[PDB]
Amino acid sequence: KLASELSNTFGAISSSISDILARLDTAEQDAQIDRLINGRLTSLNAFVSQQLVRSETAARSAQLASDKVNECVKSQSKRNGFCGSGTHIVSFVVNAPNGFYFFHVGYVPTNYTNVTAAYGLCNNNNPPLCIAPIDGYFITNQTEWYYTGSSFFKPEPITQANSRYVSSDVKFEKLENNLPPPLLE
Amino acid sequence: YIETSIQKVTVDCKQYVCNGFTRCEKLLVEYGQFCSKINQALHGANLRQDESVYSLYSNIKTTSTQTLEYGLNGDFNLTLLQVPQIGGSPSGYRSAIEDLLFDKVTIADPGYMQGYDDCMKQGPQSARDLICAQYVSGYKVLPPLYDPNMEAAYTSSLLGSIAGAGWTAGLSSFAAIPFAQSMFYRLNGVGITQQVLSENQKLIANKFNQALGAMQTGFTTSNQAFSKVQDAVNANAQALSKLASELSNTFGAISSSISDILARLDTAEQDAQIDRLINGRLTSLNAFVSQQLVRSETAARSAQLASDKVNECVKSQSKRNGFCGSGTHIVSFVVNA
Amino acid sequence: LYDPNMEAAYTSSLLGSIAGAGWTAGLSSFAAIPFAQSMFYRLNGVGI
Amino acid sequence: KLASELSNTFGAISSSISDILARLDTAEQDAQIDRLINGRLTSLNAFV
Amino acid sequence: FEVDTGVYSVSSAIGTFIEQPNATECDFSPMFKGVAPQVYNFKRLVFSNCNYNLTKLLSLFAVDEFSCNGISPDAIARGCYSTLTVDYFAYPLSMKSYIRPGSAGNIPLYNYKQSFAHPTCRVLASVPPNVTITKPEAYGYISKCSRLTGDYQHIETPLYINPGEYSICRDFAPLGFSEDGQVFKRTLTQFEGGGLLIGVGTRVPMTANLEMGFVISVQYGAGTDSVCPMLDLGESSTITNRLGKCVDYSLYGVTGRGVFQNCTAVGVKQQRFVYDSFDNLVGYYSDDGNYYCVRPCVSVPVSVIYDKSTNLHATLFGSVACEHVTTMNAPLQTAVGCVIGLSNNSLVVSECKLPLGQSLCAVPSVSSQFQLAVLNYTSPIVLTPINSSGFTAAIPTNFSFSVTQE
Ligand SMILES: *[C@@H]1O[C@H](CO)[C@@H](O)[C@H](O)[C@H]1NC(C)=O
Ligand SMILES: *[C@@H]1O[C@H](CO)[C@@H](O)[C@H](O)[C@H]1NC(C)=O
Ligand SMILES: *[C@@H]1O[C@H](CO)[C@@H](O)[C@H](O)[C@H]1NC(C)=O
Ligand SMILES: *[C@@H]1O[C@H](CO)[C@@H](O)[C@H](O)[C@H]1NC(C)=O
Repeated sequence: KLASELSNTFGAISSSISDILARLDTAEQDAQIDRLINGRLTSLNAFVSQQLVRSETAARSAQLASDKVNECVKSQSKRNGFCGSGTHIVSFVVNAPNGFYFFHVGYVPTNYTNVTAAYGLCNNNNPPLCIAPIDGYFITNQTEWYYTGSSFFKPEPITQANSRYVSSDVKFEKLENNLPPPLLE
Repeated sequence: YIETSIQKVTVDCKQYVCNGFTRCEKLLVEYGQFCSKINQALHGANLRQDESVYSLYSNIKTTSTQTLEYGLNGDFNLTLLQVPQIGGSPSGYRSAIEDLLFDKVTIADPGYMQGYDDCMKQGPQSARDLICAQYVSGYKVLPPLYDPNMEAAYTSSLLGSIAGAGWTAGLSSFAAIPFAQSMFYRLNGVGITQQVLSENQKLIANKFNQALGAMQTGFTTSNQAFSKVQDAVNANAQALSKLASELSNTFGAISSSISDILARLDTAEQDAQIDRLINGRLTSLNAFVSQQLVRSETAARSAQLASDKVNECVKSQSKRNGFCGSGTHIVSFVVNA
Repeated sequence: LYDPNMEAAYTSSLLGSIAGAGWTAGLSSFAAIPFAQSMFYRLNGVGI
Repeated sequence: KLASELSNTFGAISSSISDILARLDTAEQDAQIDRLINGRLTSLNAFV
Repeated sequence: FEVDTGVYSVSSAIGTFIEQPNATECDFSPMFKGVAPQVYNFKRLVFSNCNYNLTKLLSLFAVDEFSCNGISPDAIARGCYSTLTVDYFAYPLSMKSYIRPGSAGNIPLYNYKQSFAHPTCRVLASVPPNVTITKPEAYGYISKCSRLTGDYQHIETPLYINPGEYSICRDFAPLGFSEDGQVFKRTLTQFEGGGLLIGVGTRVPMTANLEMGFVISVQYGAGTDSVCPMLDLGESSTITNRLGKCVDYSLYGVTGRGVFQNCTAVGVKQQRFVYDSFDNLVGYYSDDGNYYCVRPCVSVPVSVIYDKSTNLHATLFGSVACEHVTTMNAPLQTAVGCVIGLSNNSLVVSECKLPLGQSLCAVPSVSSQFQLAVLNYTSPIVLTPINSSGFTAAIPTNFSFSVTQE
């Protein structure tokens, strides 16, 4: 646009000062140059104002790149949708023309299964201690209550490591027998 | 309110500049490297909005959902957020609270299907109104990428959206917890004990229902969020108003009408006065393209913020302060404005 | 401001900054955990 | 920038309206004061 | 010769409508009876609601200079106007420079100053000997006009006329000056300011033929009547058959372009022209007793849907019903206008390259035809809450890694 704004007549007989000088008398030449001079400065002021909008837009976008490097690249992100799609594992950054190119590696499942997934397990005892799972689900063998990870399906025995002590609830399932090791006595 | 798009407007450079006068068009043939640049710049700006809208609706889609009752899901009443149903949901797509939000907003119908014919008959003096003044001034208002029916389905699915339990790390499991039981987990996490009289169920739902039911009063210009909704509409109209008002500037000529110039002047000097109208109306169009490019980028950088709050405090509870409303954040809902 | 050689020195050094992470509470310590072990801790946190 | 655009001739013989009034005839006075009005209004629009 | 794939916004003999009144001939007789007036005693004729014959005027005068500002003589010759004002007098051709705008003489000071509020023409002409306009004696013009005051009558205030007005020293010798430099003195009354009015007159020898000056001014929008050149009524006099057609109109002095429809009357019937807030004609009280709405001429929008891979193209008439397209393949009405070149096979797609807007799509079905298609919302997995004492949950049994590039 800068180069093409020089081929604008601005009302003069031509956009070339060579042709203006080659066709008009000395009195009238200066009247046609001043059309090219008052133009070509309005067009430069448009360039100057436009390059201050573009420059601050990129300066604010540099903070976005700097923030996203400190979050996606130098650590694992717990935000939703900030660093790619799916749960975030690792990101890599490389240089690109006029910016940064990121590669966000995420964990996307492809197949699913349905389970019972009780809220918790209450002791069949007075002043009951109640175990809720941690970072997982309490799933039936489909009774024996087992534990599986949230992101991958693999039933395991319940233990103190994958159980968290919580207060009793009506919605919990009372265990008459088959108590897990954490809940015994 | 978060703005995600602007009104897509395109211009016909050979109709805005020369209002169908063959005397003006022949002088514009010397130009026409400045018209293509306007036509090509506006095509790109409108093309980038389509890619921004497509990107926004792929960042807020839902993997899986569960089904909710028409109201009184557990004791919490979500009717204001659900499309009305007599038997099953008839007679539209947008929820009850979108009806109230749109009715309080003054929007000129752009008539995407029969706009030309409606402006042709009605509007005896309303045929320069900003929508009916587009078949006169040579510009045009393009329809948005998605119809309001599909735009409503993306926000409806968000209401019944399901996520992984509430105490499980990761975004790869989905638990079908009923909405009522989900709310109690959100209240439990923020400090409320589970022995608070069965968590006072009759007195938490009532206060939730009272505050959620009283949000209809907020659709006034006294409200900040709704004020910004009207300013977004006003800005879109003002862009078209300034486009039409620049066809009344003389730019130093005897008149702003090429009919007057051709009727009061001789052949030699008419070409001098018309060229002032062509040298203007092209610089003005250069200012329009520059203005609408900045508005197109500003909306696109706010569509990213729109997708953020959908993911930070619509699809999951937010532990951040002030990001998603005053007070401790429990739950948020999103509708179309 | 910077030539391509120095522009890519910063990003090449980010790939190997896993020792700069130093998994703990806080950002003021560094742990020379290999890349392979870090991924298994990254996958272990997300539920697996 | 707002004040410095009041000293732009815009093609007129002089920027000051006083000079235009004191040097030209009534026929041409209103053809160059009009140049200062078409400018100084585009300049104001760019400020807005 | 090569354009990408997308929807592109690409770009009939206007007629004439003339209602002019049946009006009497403009009378120039007052100009031709009596001695021609002097420059300071010019005579003004105002013409409204009349017709003039250009042939007579061409024959009766021989024009020497026609300096015009705001208009051209041809425009005055082929156009109709509200008011025509002519200031005529006798002015020597040898002084033609002293009446120009910017002149430093005494003519613009004490004799005649031209006004530039409206379009004007200054015509210096000479009357042929056969034309019967009684020549004056030698020409005359005022060289001084001032008010003398002071106790000793020692201070003198020059008096200057305003554009189009008369001098205050006119009454000293309205028909001319007997001798060059003739001096006159008068005493002003108390109500007029008082003092000694002093005037001086200059006598210029008469020429061989009478030479006269004319200032012709046109006013638009100053009445409900027109001054027109004599012309044939023609066939463009009526509009009743041409409603809905874009026409150049010339109505009682106002000209433009528009389309006329039939509405109910608004405004004042007398004024005959209803205007909006922006000085555009919007209504017209025609002589046929009907009030016509005036709308600006409109153009149908056109866009092109183009597919480069299959080299297929269709046309979109945005927001236009197909009934209009046929009256002014098969046209098809969609939710964004009328489309020619697309077929309705009730196709539904999940995602596509060409969006038409409002969830419409154009997909080039292979085996060579565009088909109009509708985007369908993909419903997420509705996870069924089976009845139990716990919450049914979905847990992955197989996984993949996807890289998202930003
Ligand atoms: C829920 O709110 C709607 C809003 O009008 C009301 O009609 C309905 O009665 C409420 N539900 C109950 C159970 O009261
Ligand atoms: C104008 O005058 C000429 C002189 O003979 C005449 O032929 C012509 O018909 C006149 N025009 C009219 C009456 O419209
Ligand atoms: C014009 O006026 C009305 C329209 O409202 C109707 O009578 C008809 O279209 C026209 N009238 C006549 C007498 O032509
Ligand atoms: C296609 O035709 C069917 C039946 O003729 C109609 O229901 C449908 O609306 C049409 N589609 C479009 C886009 O017009």
